[PDB]
Amino acid sequence: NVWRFPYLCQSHGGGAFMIPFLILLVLEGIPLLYLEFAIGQRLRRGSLGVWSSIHPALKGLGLASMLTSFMVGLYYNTIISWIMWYLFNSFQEPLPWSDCPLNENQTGYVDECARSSPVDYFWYRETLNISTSISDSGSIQWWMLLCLACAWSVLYMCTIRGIETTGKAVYITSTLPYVVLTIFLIRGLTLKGATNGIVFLFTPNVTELAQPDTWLDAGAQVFFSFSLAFGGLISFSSYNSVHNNCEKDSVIVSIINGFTSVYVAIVVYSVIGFRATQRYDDCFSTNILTLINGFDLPEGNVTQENFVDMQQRCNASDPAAYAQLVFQTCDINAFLSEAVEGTGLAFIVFTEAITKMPLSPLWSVLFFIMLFCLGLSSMFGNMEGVVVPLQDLRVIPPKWPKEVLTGLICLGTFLIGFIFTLNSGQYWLSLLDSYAGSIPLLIIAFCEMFSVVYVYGVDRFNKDIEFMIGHKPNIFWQVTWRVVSPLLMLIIFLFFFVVEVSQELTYS
Amino acid sequence: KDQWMKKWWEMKREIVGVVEPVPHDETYCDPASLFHVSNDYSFIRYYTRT
Amino acid sequence: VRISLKSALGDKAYEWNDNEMYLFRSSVAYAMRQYFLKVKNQMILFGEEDVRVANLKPRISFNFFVTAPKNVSDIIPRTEVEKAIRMSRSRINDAFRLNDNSLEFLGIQPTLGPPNQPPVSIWLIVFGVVMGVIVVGIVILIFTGIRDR
Amino acid sequence: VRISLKSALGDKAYEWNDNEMYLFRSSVAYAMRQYFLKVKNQMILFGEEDVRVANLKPRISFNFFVTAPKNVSDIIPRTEVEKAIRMSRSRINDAFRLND
Ligand SMILES: *[C@@H]1O[C@H](CO)[C@@H](O[C@@H]2O[C@H](CO)[C@@H](O)[C@H](O)[C@H]2NC(C)=O)[C@H](O)[C@H]1NC(C)=O
Ligand SMILES: *[C@@H]1O[C@H](CO)[C@@H](O[C@@H]2O[C@H](CO)[C@@H](O)[C@H](O)[C@H]2NC(C)=O)[C@H](O)[C@H]1NC(C)=O
Ligand SMILES: *[C@@H]1O[C@H](CO)[C@@H](O[C@@H]2O[C@H](CO)[C@@H](O)[C@H](O)[C@H]2NC(C)=O)[C@H](O)[C@H]1NC(C)=O
Ligand SMILES: *[C@@H]1O[C@H](CO)[C@@H](O)[C@H](O)[C@H]1NC(C)=O
Ligand SMILES: *[C@@H]1O[C@H](CO)[C@@H](O)[C@H](O)[C@H]1NC(C)=O
Ligand SMILES: *[C@@H]1O[C@H](CO)[C@@H](O)[C@H](O)[C@H]1NC(C)=O
Ligand SMILES: *[C@@H]1O[C@H](CO)[C@@H](O)[C@H](O)[C@H]1NC(C)=O
Ligand code: MET
Repeated sequence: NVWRFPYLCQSHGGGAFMIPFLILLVLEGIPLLYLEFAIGQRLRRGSLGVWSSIHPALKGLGLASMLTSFMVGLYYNTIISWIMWYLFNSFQEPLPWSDCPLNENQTGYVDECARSSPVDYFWYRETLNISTSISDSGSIQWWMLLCLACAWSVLYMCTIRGIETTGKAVYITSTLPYVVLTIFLIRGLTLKGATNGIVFLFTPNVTELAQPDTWLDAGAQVFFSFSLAFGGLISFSSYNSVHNNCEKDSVIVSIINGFTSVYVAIVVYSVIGFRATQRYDDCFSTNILTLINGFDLPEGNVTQENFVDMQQRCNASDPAAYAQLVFQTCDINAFLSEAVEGTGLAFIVFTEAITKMPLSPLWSVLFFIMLFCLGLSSMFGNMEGVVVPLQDLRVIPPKWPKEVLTGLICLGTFLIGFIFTLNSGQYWLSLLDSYAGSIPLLIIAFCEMFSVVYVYGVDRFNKDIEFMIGHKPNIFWQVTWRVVSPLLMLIIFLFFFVVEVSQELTYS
Repeated sequence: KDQWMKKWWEMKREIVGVVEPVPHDETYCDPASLFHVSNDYSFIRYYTRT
Repeated sequence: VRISLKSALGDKAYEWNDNEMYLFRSSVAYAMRQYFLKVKNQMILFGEEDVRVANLKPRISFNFFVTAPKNVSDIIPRTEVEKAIRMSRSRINDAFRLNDNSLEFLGIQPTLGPPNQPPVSIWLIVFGVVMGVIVVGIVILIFTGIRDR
Repeated sequence: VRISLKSALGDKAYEWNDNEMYLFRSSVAYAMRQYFLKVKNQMILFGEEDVRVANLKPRISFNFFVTAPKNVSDIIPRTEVEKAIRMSRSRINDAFRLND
């Protein structure tokens, strides 16, 4: 909601990714979620023992879910690694990414720190040390092995025993972001460039939501904002007592997340707009300066409103001296839709607008602890969803404790996680992110949404939930389970298949 | 009366083709150091006669 | 020279009349006097009438050059005036409350200042303390279990 | 006048040679020029040779007085020099990095 949402919004303009997202939310995020909660409570087993009881040839879902929850967690942890690497570089009064370092010959800045921002020569050359091409990979970059080890150690120190040890970490690290986020919202809306970005978010380019790309992106994002088809919520809803009102919880969670999805878009665009209007004022000041340095006008006569007339008032006085100055061009609504991509949206925008506020060595630490304790929970759930189906497969002799299996999984994934710490490291991450977040999620979701209502019978499930909570579900759940949900899925599927051919595969 | 020397040296450069070797602010009067302008004599008679 | 008063002072910006030109010429004479005493060990009495000024403009710019005390045909070469100014720039700035970007000298650009902040690479000790707390948590929580069994 | 360099600057305290006396006399001439233009609306060209200085000492103290531009027998009364200095004190301080 902070790292993939605004990018997938900006690439599609910014206004065409809020109407489709919400329609797909209200139409698919809620019913499938309620379905999977209800099953997790009825069948009384984990994420694999369920799909192995319904027509036992359907045990594949118990393996596709495990494999995909592993492939996601493979890099959703190195992102946490980068975040805590940034968090370590705070605790110093002059922020490291606020100045360019000088070369061996102390006369000017290093080349690439001068031709670009001072904050891009901390993410692209000091943190990652990116090489020119994906086919070119070099050393191991120890100073990110340190952060990888620290991340995979914090995680294993928090989930040592499944439940009874995620309890307290959930008490702490699932309420902290909901106050730091408000603290940042209050600071964001009172900035200089607010109300110029959050109004850009809500203007729909009507001829953009008529392309299959935006629909496919909304479809693949509404299943990733939740954790449907990951196999994590089945297991969590397979513990509590039987006569529990499975509905209420479902609905409230569905409406507590889809609300915090437009409550983070507001805070992020309230900073993107600020940065854009700042760069715009800088371009305009540079133009004014290039004019007066060239014609010797007083200081306060060329201001932001009488500029065009004053520029016409010189060309008619020194025509040979005027046609030499190289003017810039800069208009708003062109600085907003700029080159902003994931892995570089929460590290290139928020880290340069965090150093232009008083007492920055506090706002930076608060923001990055928010991001860390916002991303840790997710990994809690994912590690539960990968550990549960393993010991339900009799892969380890049952006489061994649970700590040994959690430790083995952590060590294995850490040792595989050396692929993202090379020089050419950000490209591998971009690739895996794109494809493993896009394609398998929606096919698993459709397969389970079909299996539950057409292999288990919908009427059996109906009277089952009736006995559980105490009332048949309203007509809404019926219509959205029987026809609309699978039909929507098919559409998303074909759109993905029509958005893969005829679109070139390029990276930056 | 605060552009006397400015105009004197602008005209000198533009139409005579002669530049001053040291800049002269408004505390000078370079034309008044001529016999004819400090003693109140008309000067056009030297043009037309020629 | 090019001077920008509204940028630096913003408000409280005094007005640039002729007495400011007097003060500027005196500051340049002082800088020259300082340079020909701490480098070349002469003792030359530059005055504010040895600093000639040309092309005054509203933007608050102009040109100047310096001559030996009583010899109008003796121009100090430009590569020495540049060094004298490099040497006394910080006092010439202070006399006017300008700050080295509102008092540019057009061919003399500033560089003074070393960027040698970090003695310790502070992120290392923060990583050390977090590693210590995480390892101590790991052992205490894996020993809680063996105690409870 | 009494000047204390080691107190204010502490370190980095420049040395008070004769060029500093030149700069001080120029600052006082500027202050006088300012006062006889923003109060009395004259235009008088005080120079640094109109500021006479007596009794220099190591403590960095001395006396001074001001005379009209080319008239050695025309001393500006002290109650006007005091007002001109009251008016331009903050710039005279800045030229030297002293702090009142
Ligand atoms: C609104 O969306 C439309 C797409 O429907 C954009 O139109 C495209 O603009 C790009 C500009 O780089 C062209 O290369 C495409 O050929 C255009 N496609 C069509 C179908 O016109 C339009 O640019 C968007 N609005 C703005 C302001 O950019
Ligand atoms: C004024 O300066 C000029 C040069 O700037 C001095 O001229 C020099 O005079 C000596 C002897 O007359 C010659 O050998 C040099 O060649 C001259 N210099 C140049 C550049 O031609 C002149 O001496 C100075 N005035 C006084 C009084 O010393
Ligand atoms: C120099 O200053 C003195 C006073 O400081 C001026 O003397 C005055 O002269 C006029 C006419 O000569 C007398 O009426 C005044 O009484 C004089 N003043 C005093 C205090 O006696 C003198 O005029 C000034 N010099 C010039 C050239 O004007
Ligand atoms: C800096 O100076 C050294 C020695 O003077 C020189 O070898 C080096 O090339 C200079 N730096 C650059 C970028 O040229
Ligand atoms: C960054 O990578 C380059 C390879 O292009 C390598 O030469 C350099 O040593 C790396 N940076 C550091 C600080 O080692
Ligand atoms: C700026 O200067 C021009 C010419 O001196 C003048 O016409 C104009 O009015 C000035 N600006 C303002 C705001 O008065
Ligand atoms: C300046 O004026 C000339 C006419 O003298 C015209 O040809 C030219 O296009 C003008 N330039 C601009 C930028 O308006
Ligand atoms: C292992 S799930 C990764 C993150 C989490 N599922 C989310 O949607 O935020």
